[PDB]
Amino acid sequence: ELSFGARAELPRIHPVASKLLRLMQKKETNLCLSADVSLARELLQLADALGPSICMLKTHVDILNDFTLDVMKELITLAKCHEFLIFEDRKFADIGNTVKKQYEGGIFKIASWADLVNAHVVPGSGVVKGLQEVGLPLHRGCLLIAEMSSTGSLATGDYTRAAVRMAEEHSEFVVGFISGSRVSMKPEFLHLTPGVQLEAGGDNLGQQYNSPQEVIGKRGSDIIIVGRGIISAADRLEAAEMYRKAAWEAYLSRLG
Amino acid sequence: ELSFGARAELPRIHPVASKLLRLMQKKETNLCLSADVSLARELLQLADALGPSICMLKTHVDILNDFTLDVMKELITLAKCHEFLIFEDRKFADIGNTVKKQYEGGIFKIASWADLVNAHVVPGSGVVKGLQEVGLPLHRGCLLIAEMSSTGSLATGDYTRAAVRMAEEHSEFVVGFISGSRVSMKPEFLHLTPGVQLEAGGDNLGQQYNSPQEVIGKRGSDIIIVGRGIISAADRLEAAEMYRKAAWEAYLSRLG
Ligand SMILES: O=C(O)c1cc(=O)[nH]c(=O)n1[C@@H]1O[C@H](COP(=O)(O)O)[C@@H](O)[C@H]1O
Ligand SMILES: O=c1ccn([C@@H]2O[C@H](COP(=O)(O)O)[C@@H](O)[C@H]2O)c(=O)[nH]1
Repeated sequence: ELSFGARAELPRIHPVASKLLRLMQKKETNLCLSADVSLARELLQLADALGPSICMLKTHVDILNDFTLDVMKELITLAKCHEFLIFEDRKFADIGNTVKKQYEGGIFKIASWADLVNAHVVPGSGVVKGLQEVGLPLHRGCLLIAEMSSTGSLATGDYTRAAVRMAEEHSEFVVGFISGSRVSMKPEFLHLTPGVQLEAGGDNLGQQYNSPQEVIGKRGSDIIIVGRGIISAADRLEAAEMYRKAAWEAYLSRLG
Repeated sequence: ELSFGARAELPRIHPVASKLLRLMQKKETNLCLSADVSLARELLQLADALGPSICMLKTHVDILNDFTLDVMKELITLAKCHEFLIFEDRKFADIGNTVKKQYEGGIFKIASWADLVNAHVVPGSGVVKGLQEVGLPLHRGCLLIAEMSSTGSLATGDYTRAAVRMAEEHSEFVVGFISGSRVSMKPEFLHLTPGVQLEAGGDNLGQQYNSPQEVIGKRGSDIIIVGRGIISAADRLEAAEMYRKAAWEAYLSRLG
């Protein structure tokens, strides 16, 4: 097993993955903030205050009540300042011809500001081919959703294996996975795991939580994605630091 | 086998399904226009000219370069005038807590103007439970994606069966399917089929086409969804009439 810093230098590493792995090592963070807020001002205040603690800020641009492209310019300024990637959790899941337009165009122009997006594999590899025709020229990366945190997820067994094959066949654009665990044996790929809180529990709409120690240390994932465990806390900076220290120590203890 | 008009009266029919089935019977159309355009003016000019020929207009609001809620108000005026439903093909595919926000909020406020939306079943039934919390109070309906038209689709076998079970267990909100065929034996559910053109072929990003006679007549679906077969034609009105007459006669000949 290699450190994040050594994985950043692997021969087959994608440039976006390399940039991420280098800043994870530099800052001692494998925490992705899930910035699940509706106000631009709260998004930007969280990005500024928590920027030093995170490797990545995950957005749902389509729940922002006051989205503008100027908000995303301000988020990029903070991402450059504090050194984190922007990941739009859009979960592209349509035919290739449609997702290319959803990624490049419309109001959001996601490809113009998102370092990373993700896609479901259920439509077949056309979803990746469509995205990559916008994303490759714009030097972007993509994550494939191999496993899901929610109750009743059908992303198991042969489905998860299909996601890994699709990733490993589109390595010029696909840099890793949304997963609950290590699903690829190839160290070039990133594993990002949502459904994370320090305490046992869930929500009322099928979310299930596991701890950073479980998902990073026992299940072998790289990055924790944390929304409400941070966002709903009074002191979101201290909460981010608790999640960062948990995920980072779990990573170190697997390295030996 | 019952006519659309008789299905509109079934005891367990959803009000949105009933409204749709009644206008399908009245207008002799089981054509859904896939209005895959980037300009509001072209969307509205197609909705006005083709409105009499269609039971439904399917949108991808996120590819409209000049989206505003006022555009949606003008589309509703045309939907009411010509009698068709509005279906936003958003393919919700996240945890329940997230999709509720994506459906009600952000800049699109999809639930405010869309009669119908759709969802992938891969996250488990929480996706439906989250949507239905917004959609039930707003008197909306949902379609579940049981089969996909694209090459390499994983929506087959047990996945398709899981989509049908999820629909039949959430019948207060789920009114039917995106599918390539009849997948439910319950006549209360609508089957809408994309990947339709009069000529054999596909696109360069995994889209596969079948004819209206094949999907309505042989595969037993209710509604054809047609994008480029109409939108790329010079005369979109005559193209819509060709598709309407094809789908309607295929339906009649299955009835006897
Ligand atoms: O792609 C995602 O990040 C995602 C995948 C998944 O399997 N589960 C999941 O919860 N998510 C997202 O990650 C976040 C989880 O948020 P919390 O439950 O608040 O920590 C939400 O924004 C979800 O939309
Ligand atoms: O299985 C599916 C589901 C949706 N769709 C959508 O239907 C439309 C098909 O358009 P087309 O006729 O131009 O190929 C397009 O908007 C797709 O996003 C499919 O093509 N297949």
